Amino acid sequence: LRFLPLELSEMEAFVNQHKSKSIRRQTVITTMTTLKKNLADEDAVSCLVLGTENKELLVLDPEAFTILAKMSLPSVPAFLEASGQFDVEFRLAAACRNGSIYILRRDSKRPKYCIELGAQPVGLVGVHKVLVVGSNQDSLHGFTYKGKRLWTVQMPAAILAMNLLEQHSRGLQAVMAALANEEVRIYHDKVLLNVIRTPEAVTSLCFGRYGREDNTLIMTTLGGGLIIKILKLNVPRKTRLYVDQTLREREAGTAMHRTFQADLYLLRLRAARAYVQALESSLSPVSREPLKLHAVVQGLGPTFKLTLHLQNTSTARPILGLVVCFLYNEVLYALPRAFFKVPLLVPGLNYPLETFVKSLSDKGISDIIKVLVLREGQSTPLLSAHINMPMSEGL
Amino acid sequence: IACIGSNHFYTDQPEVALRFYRRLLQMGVYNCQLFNNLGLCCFYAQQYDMTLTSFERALSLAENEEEVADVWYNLGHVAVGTGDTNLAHQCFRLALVSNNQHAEAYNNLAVLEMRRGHVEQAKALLQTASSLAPHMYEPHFNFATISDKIGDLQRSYAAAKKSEAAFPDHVDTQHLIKQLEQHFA
Amino acid sequence: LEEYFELIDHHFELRINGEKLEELLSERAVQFRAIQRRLLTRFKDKTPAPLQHLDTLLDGTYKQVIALADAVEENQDNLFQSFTRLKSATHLVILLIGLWQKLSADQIAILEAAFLPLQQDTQELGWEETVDAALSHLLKTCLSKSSKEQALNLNSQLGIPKDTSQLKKHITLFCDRLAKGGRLCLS
Amino acid sequence: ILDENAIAQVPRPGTSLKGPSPAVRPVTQAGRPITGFLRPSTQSGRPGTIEQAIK
Amino acid sequence: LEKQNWLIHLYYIQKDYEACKAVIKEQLQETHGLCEYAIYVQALIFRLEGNIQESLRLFQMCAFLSPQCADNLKQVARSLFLLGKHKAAIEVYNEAAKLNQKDWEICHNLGVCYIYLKQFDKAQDQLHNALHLNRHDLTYIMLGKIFLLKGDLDKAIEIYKKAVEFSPENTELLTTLGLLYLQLGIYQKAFEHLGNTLTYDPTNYKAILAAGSMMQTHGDFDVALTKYKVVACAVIESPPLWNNIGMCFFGKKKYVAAISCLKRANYLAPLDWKILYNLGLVHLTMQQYASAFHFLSAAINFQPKMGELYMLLAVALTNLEDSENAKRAYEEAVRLDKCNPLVNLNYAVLLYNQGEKRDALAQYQEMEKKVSSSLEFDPEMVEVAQKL
Amino acid sequence: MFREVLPKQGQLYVEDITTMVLCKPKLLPLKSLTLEKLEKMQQAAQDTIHQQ
Repeated sequence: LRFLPLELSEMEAFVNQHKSKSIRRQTVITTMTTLKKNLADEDAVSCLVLGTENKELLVLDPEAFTILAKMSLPSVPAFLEASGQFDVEFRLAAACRNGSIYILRRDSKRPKYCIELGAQPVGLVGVHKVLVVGSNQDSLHGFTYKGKRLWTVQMPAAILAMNLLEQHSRGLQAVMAALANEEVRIYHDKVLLNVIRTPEAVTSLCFGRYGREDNTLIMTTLGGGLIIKILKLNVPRKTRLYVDQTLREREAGTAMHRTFQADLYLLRLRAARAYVQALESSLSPVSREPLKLHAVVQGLGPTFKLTLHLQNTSTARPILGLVVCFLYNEVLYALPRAFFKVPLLVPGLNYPLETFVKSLSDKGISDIIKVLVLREGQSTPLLSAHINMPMSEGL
Repeated sequence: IACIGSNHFYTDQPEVALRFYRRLLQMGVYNCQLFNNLGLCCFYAQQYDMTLTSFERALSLAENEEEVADVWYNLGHVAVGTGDTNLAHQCFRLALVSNNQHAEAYNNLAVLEMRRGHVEQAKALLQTASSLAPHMYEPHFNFATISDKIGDLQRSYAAAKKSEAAFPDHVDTQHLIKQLEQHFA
Repeated sequence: LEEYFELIDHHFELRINGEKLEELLSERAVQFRAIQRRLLTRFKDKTPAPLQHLDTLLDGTYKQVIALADAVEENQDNLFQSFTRLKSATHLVILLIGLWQKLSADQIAILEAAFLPLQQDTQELGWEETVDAALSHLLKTCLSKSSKEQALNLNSQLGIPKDTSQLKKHITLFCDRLAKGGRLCLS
Repeated sequence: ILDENAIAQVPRPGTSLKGPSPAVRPVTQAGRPITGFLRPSTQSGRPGTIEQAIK
Repeated sequence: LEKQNWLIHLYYIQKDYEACKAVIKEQLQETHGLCEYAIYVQALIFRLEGNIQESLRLFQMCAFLSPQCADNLKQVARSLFLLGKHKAAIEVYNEAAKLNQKDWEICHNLGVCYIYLKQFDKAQDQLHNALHLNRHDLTYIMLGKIFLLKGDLDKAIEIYKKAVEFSPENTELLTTLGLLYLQLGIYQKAFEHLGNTLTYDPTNYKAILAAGSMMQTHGDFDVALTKYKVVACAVIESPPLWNNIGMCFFGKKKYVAAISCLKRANYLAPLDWKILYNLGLVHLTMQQYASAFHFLSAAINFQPKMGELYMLLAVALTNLEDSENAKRAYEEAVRLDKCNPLVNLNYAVLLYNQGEKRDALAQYQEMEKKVSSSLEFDPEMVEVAQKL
Repeated sequence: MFREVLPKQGQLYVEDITTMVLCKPKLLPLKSLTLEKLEKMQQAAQDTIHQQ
């Protein structure tokens, strides 16, 4: 609907002609690998490794276009989707977003999925006999088709795109690598070559030497440069105190039981007493009729910021008519608005309702301040809170 | 004596700590802290005869509103160790009534609420606890757990990550974070 | 619904200007503190040394801080005036909605609670977020039947927005879904 | 915060002032388990900024 | 509109999220929007971080750009489902399905949503569909969860067996099927599947726990103790592990070293009735009778509809100079117990020791109606018989 | 002369279920002598201020 030259607002928004729509398609096919030597027929090259960004590792049939098996071993997005499963009997290799590398072979063959990494393996690299992958945490990645990481770590930093030059099934020539800080890291079969400080690197390059160069001569840069350079347990212990205590318990268990039950009865009595007294004075900042309030004081100096965090705690029911009233000592603290309505409390949101307390006493005097939250048709506070105002540190 | 006694209590040796604190009792020390400590030690060292009278002397000796709240908190711990979650409910609510900014009381009362079934009450109380004391790990972990139980994996992640920030060598927090990061892909 | 939105936008422009002024005052205060610590270090030291015009940088930063403080004061006063005028406007709008449809006393009380939440803005709760949460909830539990919209558009938070378009959309949608025959409730 | 006197800014862990896990022992800060015998010289951790110390 | 679509995918694919974001921002600044893949990948990156709000917003924008795309609607419904809203997630998955009727993800997600909505018929049918389109492990797990929540393991054993039949390397499936075998009488195939799990993962805590439990059940406490030593350091503070270790140490007559572990586990979970019951039982065996009552009363207050709890509380009350409370506790137990003759035999012993000998015969007949392995409950069976 | 028989087998957990954890019992830390003296000297000034 929009031309390349044109922009949204009058070129992708001038669809008063048609404004038609359509349906979906396939995705960005972020791989390509094809079992060759049948391209003269182009149909018995049935491998079409399309690792799409809809996470499917789709393989449409080559020259038949059936895609009978569209199964993907990715289980997630593919970091190293291609250049992976070259078995000579065509066992495809796929890389998971999680970093776990799968071994999904031809027509989604079932093979153990190797998790051969600690970090994310986003560095898969072909080696001319096996499928080279790069360890995420600055570790060289070496591996064969049966899980076993053949190689030990060989890279100081995070590589980005490996390759390999020319040698046989039993063989490997110069197998280079990228770096995160982009240093060329040519690796000899028997030794390392270099570590540079140049601009950035790629996902894929190619040793396209016409005249027998070992080097790739392919360049990728933030700036888009196209390079061609060719350089038993902890079970506790018990002392005499424990055995003496257990002996006392074994010889005087009845008295302990009786006196602990008496103490528990008295404790229930006193706890019920204090709970009833609190209900009377309505001093609980947590108390059908769901609410929860607590007051925080901030700041030294003669002026303190007093923020009441109030919250409706119910499934879905707002509280319309409520109001807050402060009780202070009018000779020590100067509250501008000692009484104010509260907004409609939506269930689940903490409303901070703040005020500015100010100490008036020239001498340091710390006095309590009460807060009462109550309905507008009732006179008994719905709930209350207390705050010990700190010292003034005045002038 | 106090330091070695505390260390003896917390490394699952409450009888040696009870001895170390009975020593201070023998030397005329008469506080609210000492008697609450003696109560914790007596209960956890399994001496049920001298347990609650120590908490009573503590509540008697408390010259504050935070000391009273801590004694009621510990009495609620005694109660929940005895069972009878209603008594512990009352003790935690009284700890709140005494000291409004008592985050452990909020967390434990929310645990008991979710034990009863009231999920929204528990969520609000755990939010209050984690707002008062961010350095604690239990309110964050419990909030993340209940969220993940109902859903809301965003809140579960934001809470489990703060749990890992509070107690970075936890175990259940790690499993929670792994499950969450797995759900995100 | 159109001469009412301009007052809301004026209020929110003043709020955004205040937040910008405050985040600038933060940087000015940090500069002043850094230069003050440098000067204190030069003071505690025994050996004499050129001040290297550190006092001049301190004076400049102090002038900047005083200017920004006066600017924040004037912005607070302007914001308060705008809030009072907005309170009058929303009073009139609730009146005209309670007359434009035969609204009883209950729904008028619900509207007065949702639209008239506070008499002073603060650096943690303002009129916009509060009335937006209240209206989103009132449309969520009463005036909506599609869950897709209930979860996509009708959500409520208490953080200062970056634009007033959601609030205005919700107010127009409220008047609309009242026009079709909707009615308010609580449960 | 506003007074710096320590020579080393990032000294070796184990030579500067600036056990049971939080699953057993209650805590006061990110670490620093609760102590016995409060004394008026206890610092028990330190804030990072004036704002954090105030709030 | 999408000049550099691939580079962004390759940067996001390699878990960069830093250069990918810069390229996204550059592309969007150049194209003034309408890219549909600088917004999509950016929202996926947001979702990878904790944030699931900006991800939802940007997936909304991607759906607005391509109104007739099923994947964008799927992603928006998924961003909803990552929050608590499942009804809206269902109503967006429905639209995502009326544009594509051939994918398993919509059906699996509708199943897991209807699961959170307690609609089990629709969830069950949707997950059956999700299997028929493309069988996945998570669909099997959710179906097993449905059949466990709704009904019985008789419906879950078939599903879990069919699931482990293919792709048998998933530890979750093996371990859950082994657990469900434990839940029933079979102890052999449970051991088979738990060992199958342990071959793959030797240090699997969720499987080591159940294996050690099964071992403890059939004696041989040292093998379970070694199993627990395997995982002790991985989970150093976990109430179930220490409870099982305390029962190990209580098996081989190490009563003090069992009280230690059980009290440690009780401190780390004061609301767990199993540890309270175990503490009560061990303090009964240790003949303390003052603590036993306390812990058994706690475990009663935590799970009151049990028969053995009241039996042990009555045995603690018989030695605490309180026989009337023991009478009423035994009455509670015999009313609340169905298939344990130990309660009846102990109440018969209490009665016969009270000098009655009348209702002791009633409790003996109740026991003999209930009935068989314990060595010491056999003798008292015959001694209270012949002496009555 | 019959002794009540006790079961020799306890209850064993067969799965770890995520349960909400409670905060832990709090040993009230003791005070020094200087701290008590400072608090009492701080409150005595308040008392004399109120008693004038």
